[PDB]
Amino acid sequence: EVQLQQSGAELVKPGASVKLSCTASGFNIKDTYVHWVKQRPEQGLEWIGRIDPANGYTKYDPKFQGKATITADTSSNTAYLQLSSLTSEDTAVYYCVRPLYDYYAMDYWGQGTSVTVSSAKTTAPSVYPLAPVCTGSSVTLGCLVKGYFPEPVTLTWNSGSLSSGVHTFPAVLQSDLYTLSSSVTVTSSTWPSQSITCNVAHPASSTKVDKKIEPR
Amino acid sequence: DILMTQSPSSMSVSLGDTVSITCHASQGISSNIGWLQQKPGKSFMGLIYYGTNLVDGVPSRFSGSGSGADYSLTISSLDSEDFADYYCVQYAQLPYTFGGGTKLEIKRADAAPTVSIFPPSSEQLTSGGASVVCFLNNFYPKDINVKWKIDGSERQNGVLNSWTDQDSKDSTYSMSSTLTLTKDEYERHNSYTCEATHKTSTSPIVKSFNRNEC
Amino acid sequence: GPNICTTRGVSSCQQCLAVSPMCAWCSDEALPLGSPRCDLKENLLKDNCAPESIEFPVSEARVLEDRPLSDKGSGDSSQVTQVSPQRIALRLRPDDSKNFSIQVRQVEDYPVDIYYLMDLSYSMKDDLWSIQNLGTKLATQMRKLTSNLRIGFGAFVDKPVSPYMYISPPEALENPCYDMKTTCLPMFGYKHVLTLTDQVTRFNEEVKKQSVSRNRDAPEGGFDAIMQATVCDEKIGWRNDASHLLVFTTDAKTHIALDGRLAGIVQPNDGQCHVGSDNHYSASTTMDYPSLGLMTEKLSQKNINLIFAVTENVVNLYQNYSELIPGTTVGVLSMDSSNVLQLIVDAYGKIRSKVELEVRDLPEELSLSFNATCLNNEVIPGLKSCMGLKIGDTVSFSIEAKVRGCPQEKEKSFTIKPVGFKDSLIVQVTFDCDCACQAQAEPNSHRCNNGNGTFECGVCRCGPGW
Amino acid sequence: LNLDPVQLTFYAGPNGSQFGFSLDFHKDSHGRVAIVVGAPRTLGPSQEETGGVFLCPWRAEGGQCPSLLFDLRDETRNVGSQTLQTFKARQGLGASVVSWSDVIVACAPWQHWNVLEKTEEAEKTPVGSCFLAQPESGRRAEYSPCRGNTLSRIYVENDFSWDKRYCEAGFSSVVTQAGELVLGAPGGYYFLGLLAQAPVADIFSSYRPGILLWHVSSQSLSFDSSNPEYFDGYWGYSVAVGEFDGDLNTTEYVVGAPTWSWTLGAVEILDSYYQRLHRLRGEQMASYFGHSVAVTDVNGDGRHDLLVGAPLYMESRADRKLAEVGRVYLFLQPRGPHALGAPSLLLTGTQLYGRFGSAIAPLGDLDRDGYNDIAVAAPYGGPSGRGQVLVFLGQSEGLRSRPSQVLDSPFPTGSAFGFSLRGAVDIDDNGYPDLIVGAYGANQVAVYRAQPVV
Ligand SMILES: *[C@@H]1O[C@H](CO)[C@@H](O[C@@H]2O[C@H](CO)[C@@H](O[C@@H]3O[C@H](CO[C@H]4O[C@H](CO)[C@@H](O)[C@H](O)[C@@H]4O)[C@@H](O)[C@H](O[C@H]4O[C@H](CO)[C@@H](O)[C@H](O)[C@@H]4O)[C@@H]3O)[C@H](O)[C@H]2NC(C)=O)[C@H](O)[C@H]1NC(C)=O
Ligand SMILES: *[C@@H]1O[C@H](CO)[C@@H](O[C@@H]2O[C@H](CO)[C@@H](O)[C@H](O)[C@H]2NC(C)=O)[C@H](O)[C@H]1NC(C)=O
Ligand SMILES: *[C@@H]1O[C@H](CO)[C@@H](O)[C@H](O)[C@H]1NC(C)=O
Ligand SMILES: [Ca+2]
Ligand SMILES: [Ca+2]
Ligand SMILES: [Ca+2]
Ligand SMILES: [Ca+2]
Ligand SMILES: [Ca+2]
Ligand SMILES: [Ca+2]
Ligand SMILES: [Cl-]
Ligand SMILES: [Mg+2]
Repeated sequence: EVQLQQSGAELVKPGASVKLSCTASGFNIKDTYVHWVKQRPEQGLEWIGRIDPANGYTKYDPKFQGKATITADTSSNTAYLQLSSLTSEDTAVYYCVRPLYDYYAMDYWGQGTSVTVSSAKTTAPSVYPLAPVCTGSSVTLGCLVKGYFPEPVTLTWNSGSLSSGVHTFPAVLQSDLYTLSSSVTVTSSTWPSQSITCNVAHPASSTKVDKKIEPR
Repeated sequence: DILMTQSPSSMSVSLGDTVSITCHASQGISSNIGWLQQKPGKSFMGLIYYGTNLVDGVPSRFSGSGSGADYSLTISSLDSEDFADYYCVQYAQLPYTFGGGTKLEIKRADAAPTVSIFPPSSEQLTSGGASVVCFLNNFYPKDINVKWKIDGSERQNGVLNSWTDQDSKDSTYSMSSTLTLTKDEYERHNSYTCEATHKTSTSPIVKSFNRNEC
Repeated sequence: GPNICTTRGVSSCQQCLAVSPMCAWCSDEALPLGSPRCDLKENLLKDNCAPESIEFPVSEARVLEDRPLSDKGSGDSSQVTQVSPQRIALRLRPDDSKNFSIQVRQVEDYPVDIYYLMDLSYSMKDDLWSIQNLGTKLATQMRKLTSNLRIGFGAFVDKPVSPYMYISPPEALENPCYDMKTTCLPMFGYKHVLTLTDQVTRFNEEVKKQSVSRNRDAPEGGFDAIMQATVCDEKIGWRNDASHLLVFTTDAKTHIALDGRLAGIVQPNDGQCHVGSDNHYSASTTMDYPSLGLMTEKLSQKNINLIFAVTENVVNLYQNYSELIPGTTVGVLSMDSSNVLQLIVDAYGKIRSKVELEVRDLPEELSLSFNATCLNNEVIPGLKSCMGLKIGDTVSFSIEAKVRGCPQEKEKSFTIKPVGFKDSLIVQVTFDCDCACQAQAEPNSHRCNNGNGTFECGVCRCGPGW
Repeated sequence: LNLDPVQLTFYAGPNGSQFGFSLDFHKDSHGRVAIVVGAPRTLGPSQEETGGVFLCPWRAEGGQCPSLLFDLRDETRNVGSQTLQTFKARQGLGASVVSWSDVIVACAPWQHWNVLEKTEEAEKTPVGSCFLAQPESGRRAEYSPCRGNTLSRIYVENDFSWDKRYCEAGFSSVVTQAGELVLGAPGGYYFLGLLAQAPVADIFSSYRPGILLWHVSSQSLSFDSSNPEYFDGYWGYSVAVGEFDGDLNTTEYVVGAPTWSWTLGAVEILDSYYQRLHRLRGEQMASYFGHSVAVTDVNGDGRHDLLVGAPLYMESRADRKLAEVGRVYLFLQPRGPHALGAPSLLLTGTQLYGRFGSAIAPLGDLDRDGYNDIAVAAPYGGPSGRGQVLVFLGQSEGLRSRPSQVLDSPFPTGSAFGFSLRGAVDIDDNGYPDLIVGAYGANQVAVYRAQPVV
């Protein structure tokens, strides 16, 4: 069965260079063109270029001329995408692609490699409890995680105990650092009746702090 | 380069519907077009190649058609698994170019958001920072506007928004808005408010508190 | 005493002669009952047998035409003689044998045709340059050997058809060298350029206007060209009375019969001339390359001596083809044909260094044997060919004919001819198996069982129907 | 021995079409035998020769046959900033045909192809192409493994390596019992010759109309070479399959290369990865040893033997002279792992230019004595030069050295009677396998029915 297995997420600094890999599984990488595609949430999908691993001949979108270098080693059934003089805007997910039957098509995709270019140092998050202000039948608490790097973090309530009725929002980049928050909802009779704690783990800095929510 | 204008950018539909995504190219591409599918937080799967040809393994409820510069993907009788992103791609010319994408979303009855405001934590304040958080939970549809007011006047700087993907249980969306000020600046004022503007009401849902007061 | 002639107890004059070539028959009336009439001629006369009633044929051989060998092949319109005698009469009685002689001369100053057949694919461009003076230079050297030289020129590349020929873009049809930085001719199969002539500057000047073409695959279409240069007699201009040298120059392998299918051509070569007034081989795109056997047949039929003049890289190849086409010569051609003159002169020498007898229309019941005298009166038995000869040399062969029994037809003739030679010896054979006295036999003779029989040669033979 | 030369059956195609150039027996899903006939000069739509294929139902009286229709239109595809082109004029569709299961494969070895890109091009060349049909369902597919999209300048810059532009894929063809199509392509790799293999199933499932350049991933092609012995060898001029390594799970390929080694000629036996197991060398240059090959067990020991045709072999005759007559070589396969040796038997033609050995057809067991038999064609043989097919019977020691039966062409001079032959199939269900003989020069096919031994 045809599978393209790409290397793991990369985490590099601006101005540096990185080389991604795409390894054929269940087939000979030399059989077809191999393309590279860039994806960003805003800009969407962009074709970088292709290579014919049988002979090494490449094509590129002129936009990527300079930054992107596509190569292949038929020996290790692998194709590479080297990026140079990295920049914030090079932050995106990268996929390798090959056709099924049509020589020119784009049918099979690797799982994708995440790339993040930053100067941010490994910073531990600041965890702040969010108690409401000085009434109804339902109550909502929160937890704010601020200024950490790099991603990701795990967030739970009462150590996975309280699960239903919870919203943890996608982290967002704030001045080279990330910020995330989570909300939880229950009945008035539950809180402050029952102790609710916020469990945040940041493996990168190997920190697992936990803030209990206290009323005002 | 050839421009690929894919429409619509999103659609709210339901299990069983028959829906069509269109793609228009800036010049004839004689069926040299592919259709792709990206499931939430996963990689891509090929659906169609050369205009009308199913990729091996793809169910026949998917069909591709069109010619010249106009093409369509059609999905007959939507299945739960079919709610995802779809993209067209042309390969008539290098460089290959892609459509803007289309997201299929679950349709449901409108629902006003549950707003909640939270003043800065003691800890944060003692560290020198001040973040006012505002949650807008479980609403539909997804289109919503949040406005921050300090002492009655709108504030735009220092605001940080975050949205979740449609929920798996109730098919609603939630949003998180955070206003960050310096401790010093936070104390120059008293009233903090966030207004939620949604189609479920002509009046913005308002929530606020007064510093010091409680 | 008694011999096989008498002991055999024959019944007729004819049966007598057939016993042995030494037997004779007596047709005399006055012969004792007990005395046999089939015995040695000496015994019959010894027994008072009328000399005129003795039947005893003797195998003989007399020359009918015996022109002398020419000293020069110049002059005349070929009243030249190179085989002697030219005709003889041969008489043989049953089972007998007779011997005769033949002289063969490699005559001096014999006319020569040289048709130069040239590969003009692109790698021969330099070659074209270096032979622009060949016509006159060759005339100078050949003048030493002959005073009747004619020369001519033809050229080949390959079948102008895909995939041998480039067929795109359209510009490539008009100029195959377009994607290089030059111009060359559109592809051609074979073209005749200069009919054999004694005006050698015509050769220099035609050659100076020739140019190369270009094609895709290495083997070339030269065998098509050998065939046409061979069977288009009138157009090439070969002369009846002259040595024919066909000089084939190439630096590459060659296409052969059954290769044509790669161009969709399956029609076997018909060995016929297909060069018309436009001087191009018009069946090139519709007829397969010729086989070695067909080439051999036509070359031999038109008395053409084929010379493979090829480069070191394919000399072994052509030497091997040469062994499958007897009479062919191979010489090593330099990469620019700068040595082709001496190659031609040496080939001519080698061609006329051999005499090899050949027999045609030999009756089943005749067998021949040969003793050759080459070099210096040294007899070489069981041999019918001489080698290492020089122009002007003369050789001879002693020949013996042996007849088995007596054939139904009493007169047959056959030919002895050296390979490649115009002249030959015609042997007219007469089988002497009958008796003269038979021509005056007596059917239903009163003497023979009351007319039941026939009286011939002095005895009674049963008549027809008995 | 027992083919009936009195009551023949004749099928006929259009004048000038070369109907009979190739043929095969075809069995429909029900086991009903028909005859598929290639006619590589049949006129197309533009009144231009493109070739065509016919599928002849069996009838004692023969007659005309319906067409097996294939798309005869030139195709163009602008894609990837290139222009892909097929050219079907004079492609010779039906220059080879073969049947396997309920599928028919008909090839057009001279189909041309080109790729344009701005002012550059691949060059318009005969890559050849094969068409596949499943008559009962109407399914169609194509296979053209030498098509490429590399531009001319790249081949020049890379010294013409892996140059498949002049393949003529389909020039010869055969299908393994397991359904792998194997194509001979004598022009492959700048006229060395190559083989291309792919399962029929994968050819159908990977093909779609209009694509023109597509991947058949399970396909396998042979290799280029720098050894001059192979140059212009036309390796793949003929092809066949059989069992020659003693292991019944592998199928071995037999490949004719009639101009191998400066026209000495050769036949090679290979494993399915194109690794060479044996090589038989021609006996005489230009004899076209390898023009045809046949595989059949003739001496009843269960081991496949090999026959090789050299139709231009010149036999030695009186007075140091040579007569082109053609020759067939039989090689008996020895017990267990060992080399095929010298030939076990040489069969030599008698008629000058007759081309004895131009085709060789296994007959199965014609006279039913337990040994398999063959027919050899001499398309210009016979006392009148009109063509002969000669039957030789198998026996414990190989083959009989003298023909048991001779079939003289029933057609006029020039028919090429015997140029194509096929046997070993019982078409009239009488329990004896029969013989079909193509005479493309007369646009006809003759069927000889085997009868009980007299
Ligand atoms: C033109 O024609 C010539 C003559 O036929 C060809 O030359 C022959 O080529 C063959 C194939 O290469 C050679 O065959 C080899 O013979 C060797 C022994 O021969 C010796 O003795 C002869 C006596 O005449 C000498 O000439 C020669 O130099 C040797 O000393 C064997 O040892 C070889 O066996 C090996 O290869 C064969 C396969 O070919 C295997 O079966 C064996 O197991 C082993 O591996 C071989 O058989 C032959 O020697 C050559 N003869 C001559 C006289 O040179 C040319 O090739 C041909 N050229 C062209 C372009 O057509
Ligand atoms: C060729 O030469 C041979 C000798 O090698 C001749 O044969 C001999 O002929 C003489 C004639 O008197 C006999 O006595 C010998 O017995 C023969 N010897 C043999 C048989 O070798 C022969 O005559 C010559 N043939 C021709 C045609 O001249
Ligand atoms: C035949 O041979 C004899 C010698 O045995 C010779 O004298 C005679 O001249 C020869 N016959 C002819 C006609 O040459
Ligand atoms: Ca040269
Ligand atoms: Ca050539
Ligand atoms: Ca096997
Ligand atoms: Ca056997
Ligand atoms: Ca038998
Ligand atoms: Ca039958
Ligand atoms: Cl050239
Ligand atoms: Mg050349």
